[PDB]
Amino acid sequence: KVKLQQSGAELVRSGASVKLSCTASGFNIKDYYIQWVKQRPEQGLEWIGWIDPENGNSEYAPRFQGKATMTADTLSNTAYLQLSSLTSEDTAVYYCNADLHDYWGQGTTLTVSSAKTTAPSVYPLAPVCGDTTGSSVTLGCLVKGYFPEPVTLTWNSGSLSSGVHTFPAVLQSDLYTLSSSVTVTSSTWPSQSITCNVAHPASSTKVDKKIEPRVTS
Amino acid sequence: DVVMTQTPLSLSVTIGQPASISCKSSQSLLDSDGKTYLIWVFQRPGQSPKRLIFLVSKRDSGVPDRFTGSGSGTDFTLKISRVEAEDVGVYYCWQGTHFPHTVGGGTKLEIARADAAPTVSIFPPSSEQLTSGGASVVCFLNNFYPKDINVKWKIDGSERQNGVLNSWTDQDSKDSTYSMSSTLTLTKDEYERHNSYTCEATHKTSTSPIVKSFNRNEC
Repeated sequence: KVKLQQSGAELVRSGASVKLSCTASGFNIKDYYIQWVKQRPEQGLEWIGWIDPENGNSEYAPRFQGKATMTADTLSNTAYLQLSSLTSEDTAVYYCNADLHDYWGQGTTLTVSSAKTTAPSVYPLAPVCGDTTGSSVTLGCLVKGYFPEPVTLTWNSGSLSSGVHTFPAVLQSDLYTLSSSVTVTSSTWPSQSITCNVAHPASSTKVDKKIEPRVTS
Repeated sequence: DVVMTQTPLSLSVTIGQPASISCKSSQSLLDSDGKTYLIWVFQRPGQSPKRLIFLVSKRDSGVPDRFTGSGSGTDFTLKISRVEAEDVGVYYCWQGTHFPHTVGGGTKLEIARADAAPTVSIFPPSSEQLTSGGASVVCFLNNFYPKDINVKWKIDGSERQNGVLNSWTDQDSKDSTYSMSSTLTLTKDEYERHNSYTCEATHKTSTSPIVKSFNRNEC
C-alpha cells in the first residue's frame, strides 16, 4: 500500500549528483528497514540495497556500491538515497519501501537530460455537435509540450475517478504530450462543472481548466 | 547473483480460467534459518508495486485466496485458481535469501476478452490553443478489443501522416478493453484552410473502417 511520501520528480544533468528522500506521515521510520528499488522505463525492478534507519547502517547491491549512498535522519523521519555521476542509465523511477505492512512510496521519476524544464499548456476538450454514446458524454483534456515527466492529471480534484482514461505520455522532439478523457452521464455535464486538474512538479506548475460548452465551431 | 527465471513471460488467460506462473532460481533459496525468502510482487503499470505472497506461501492481508504460492529449493509457483479482470498487470518473484536480493524478469498477464468495436470521439482545437497559434485535433478510440487498431487522418479527403501522435492505455482492470488517443497537430493557418477532418479506424470488429468526421462551421 502507498504510505510513504517521496520527493518530487528530478531533472538533472549527466555527471551531476542528486539526493532523493523518503518519509512517512503516520509513523517513525527508525524501527523498520527501508529498501530502495529502481525501475527503468519499461523494464523490471532492480534492488539497490537497504538501510536500518535508526543508525543508518546499510548494505548495497554490488552494482550500486560507489554509485549510491544511503543515509537516514531519524530526527526528521527521512531516509535518503544519493546517486552520483549520473548517466542516461540512471533515468528511472525509484521507490522506497518500508518493512511495515508492505508500505511503499509513490516513486520519484529521475530524468538525466540536458534538456530544459518546460511547463505544459493545458487545453479543455468539449464535445461538438451534441455527440453522445448511449446516454453519456466524453470530455477531454490535452496536456501539451512539457518536460520532463511526470504530469499528474485528475478530474474534479480526484473525486471523478470512474470512466477516466489517461493515455501514457509520448515524447516528440524533447517535449511530451499527454491526453485524458472522462466519460460521464449526460445529466451531469454541462449542468455540473468538470475541471481537468494538471500538476507538473518539475516546473512546480498547477493548472485547472474547466471544460465548458463550445461556442460555434 | 542468484538468477530468477520466470515462465511464461507473457500470459494470456480467458476470464474464469486458472493460471500458473513458474519461478526458477539459479541456487537454492532455503536459508540456514530453515525459512525460504521468496515473495511474489504485483504491479499495475504506472503504480507502486504491491506484495502478494511472502515466505513462499503466506498470503498478505487483503490478497484474495484465489492466489496460491508454493514450492521449495529452486522451484516456485504462483497459481490463480480463477482469473478475474483486476488481475491484469505484471507479476515478479523476488528472492531475499542471498545477497544481493534479486528479482525475476516479470510475467505480464493479459485477459483474452470478447471482441469490442471502438467508439470514436473527435475534438476540434480549443479556442485557447488557436489564440496561441496552434491547432490540435484529437481523436479518442474508446473501449475496444483486441488492442491492434489502425488510425488514419484525412483532411478534405487527403490522408495526412505527419504530425500525428498516438498513445494506447494498458488493459482496463474492469472491462479488459484498451483505448487509444490520436492527436493531429497543425498550425492555426493550415487548420483554417480546410473543412473536413476525418479520423478512420481499421479494427478486426468491422469489414470497413469506422469513421468519425467533423466539418468546420457546421455545429
